[PDB]
This record gives sequence, structure tokens and C-alpha cells, in this order.
Amino acid sequence: QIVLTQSPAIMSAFPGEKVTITCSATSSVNYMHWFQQKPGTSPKLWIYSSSNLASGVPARFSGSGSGTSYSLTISRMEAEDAATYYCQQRSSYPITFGSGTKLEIKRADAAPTVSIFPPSSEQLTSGGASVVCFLNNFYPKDINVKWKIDGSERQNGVLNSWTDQDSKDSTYSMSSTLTLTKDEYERHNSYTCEATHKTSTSPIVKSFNR
Amino acid sequence: QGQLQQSGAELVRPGSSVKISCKASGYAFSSFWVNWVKQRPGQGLEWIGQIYPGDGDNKYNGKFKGKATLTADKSSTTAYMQLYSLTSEDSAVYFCARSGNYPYAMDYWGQGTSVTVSSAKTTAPSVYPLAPVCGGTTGSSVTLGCLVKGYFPEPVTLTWNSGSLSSGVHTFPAVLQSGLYTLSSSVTVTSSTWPSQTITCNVAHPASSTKVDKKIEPR
Repeated sequence: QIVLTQSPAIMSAFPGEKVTITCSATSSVNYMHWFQQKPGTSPKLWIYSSSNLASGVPARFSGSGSGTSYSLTISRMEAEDAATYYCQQRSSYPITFGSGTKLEIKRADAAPTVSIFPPSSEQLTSGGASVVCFLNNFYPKDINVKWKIDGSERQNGVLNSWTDQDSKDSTYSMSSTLTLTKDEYERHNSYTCEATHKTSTSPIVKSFNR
Repeated sequence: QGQLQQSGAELVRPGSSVKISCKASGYAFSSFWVNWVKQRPGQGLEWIGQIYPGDGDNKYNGKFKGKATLTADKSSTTAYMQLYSLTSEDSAVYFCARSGNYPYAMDYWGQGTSVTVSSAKTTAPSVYPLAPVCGGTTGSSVTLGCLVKGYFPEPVTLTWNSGSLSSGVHTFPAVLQSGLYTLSSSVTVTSSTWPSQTITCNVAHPASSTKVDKKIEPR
């Protein structure tokens, strides 16, 4: 029952910075292995027996520790180093993994481009109405989205989804969908998508009149 | 030297059971232990157990004693794991991993196999074309969309123009609308590209041999 605690649980770094993740056990361990896992794939062996780099990992990585505390270090951060890093104990039973650390790649601020899409005739035929809004390519993940029908806010029938940090530009995208019955829909005239992001002091809005 | 093949996605009803395989494709199969690890959505890794094919020995993580049972076909160098009395907690992605000597580092891992324990029935999706409302989009010229509504097994393939159009796309993770899923994708093209040319979202849902095509026609 050796529990391995990882600090920090999440963090971001600009390229060029030095990063140091730590793994700590409840009792002395002979060594720790480290794995790296990019979203949507199987983990890779990164560092074996505390300091031996596995195959293909660049020289910016290094490990060390003994007893209960071990750590991983990157001399200078680089975009492709973004992923989750797990530390693993195997000098006992059962074998245990660490909580995990998600490393994000920082970048200069970028504001989202908004787009509002009314329901389609086909869906209306069926009698339902989904209005979609795309908040694309903004950096700081924190963003707030609200919907207004004829000036009134509505937080019911709202479904949101977020993409993973983009590989080519390190940015983010978000989608917001509001589903109503054709009745509720044709019983109003204005629909507004409103986002509040740090790149602006006032909320950004996009709207269409039915 | 190195390649492991796991099974395709599974959907089992609660109470049921599954048998999944991992195939050794290029090394001394009965010379190393095979490990099975579990990972729940957006969560961490957990060690199940290992088996040494050669002499069929095995070690099990306590937590998974009655639930797990490991086996392997030496003739075909394949590992097998069966789960029992499946519940909502058993929904996760499972991995097979090969151990080595001394350090005992799991060098190569399998691609992973997804398991869903549910009572919902397989439903097909609905593909609606999202045409823009002149001006409702900001820069980068023009942005189009494609909404995919109401399907149950999570796998869905979405592409633009059969693949010819890959730059400037964004497909968003799927969300669960009470028993069903919804997904959406966008493509930002240049102004002189759209009506002049053609954009079509292609969607196909494997669990129901459905293949829809929606041409984005302007309003």
C-alpha cells in the first residue's frame, strides 16, 4: 500500500523554462520508473531506475532520488514536452502509480473568434432546434460563455465541450450548443452567444435575429 | 522486435463478461511477464496483475481478485484477461504491457482496448449541416460547421471532403446527452473558397453501419 504523491497536480511553462516535478512515497523504495502520456495514446517508458533515460528521450530530461523522494527535471522546456507524467513504484505489492502531473505549454495571449449558427431546416422539419456557437483559437483556457434569448440569460439545455491544447499553435477551442423545442425557438426573436475572456474588459457577443 | 495487438472496442450489459486478447508480435513470448493496467476516463493508472506465460504463474492486485483472471496461449503467444460481474466502475481503457529483466520496466505497451458497461441500445446519429449567417463569423474569412446528434456507442469518424480538406478543422470531444452522444466540427476556409467550391462533412458510425454525407449549402 505504498502511495506515491505527485506535485504539482498541474502546471504550465513557457518554452525555455526549467521544470521540476516530484514523486514521493510513504516508504523507502529502491527506485522509480517514469512514463509520459500524450492525450489519446498509450504511455511510454521515459526514465528507468531513477536516472537512466529510455530510448529516444532527449538530453534535457533527468531524474534522481532515494528512499522516499525522487524527481524529474527538464533543463529547458519545449512545446513537444507537454503531456502527463506518471511515476511508478515496483519494489513492493501491489505495484503503484503516481497521481500524475499535467504539463501545459504557455504562449502569449490570444483572443477567441466567435461564430453563431442558427438551426437547420432539416432539424426544424423534425421539430427541434439547436443553436451552435464556436469560440475558436483563444489561449488562456479560462473563458465564460452565456446565452441570452431576447435579452434574458438561460442556463438550461446547454451542452459544452473543449478541445485539447493545439499542437501547431498551443491554442484552445470551445463549442457551445443550446437545444430547444421548435416551439420555444419560434416563440422568440434574438439569440446571443456571450463570452468573457481576459483579452478584453467587456464581453464579446455575436447574435442573429430569427 | 516489438508490436502488440489488442482487441476492438466492447459494449457489455451490466452483469455480463468480456474476454480481451493481446498478441505478441516479435519476441520470446514466454520469456517475460505480461501486465494489465486500467485507466478510467480523464483519470490515472492502476495495476491489475501479471502472468508469466511459460509456467503460467501469476500475481494479482488484491482489489481485483474475484473480478480478474489471466490466461495466455503459448502456441500463438497471446495474453487474455476476463472480467466478471461488470458494473459502471469497470468502464475504462485497458492496456497490456511487457516487462523485462531486472529494472522490470514495461517497455512496450498495447494500443489499448475500450470497454463500456451499459444498458443503452445502439442508435444511429443525425448529421445537420451548419451554414453561416453572413457576418456572424469574424476573421479568418469563413467558418462552417457540422453537428452530429444522438448516437450511443462513442466511436464516430468525421472528415471534410473525403480527407482532402484537413487544414483549419476542429472536432470537439463528444458529450453524453442522457444515454446518447453529440459531437461537432468546424472548418475555417478563406473567403473565395466556399460557395465557389464545395465542402461536405462525411460522417460514419461503426456500431450501426451508417455513412451520411452533408454538403454545406449557403442560406
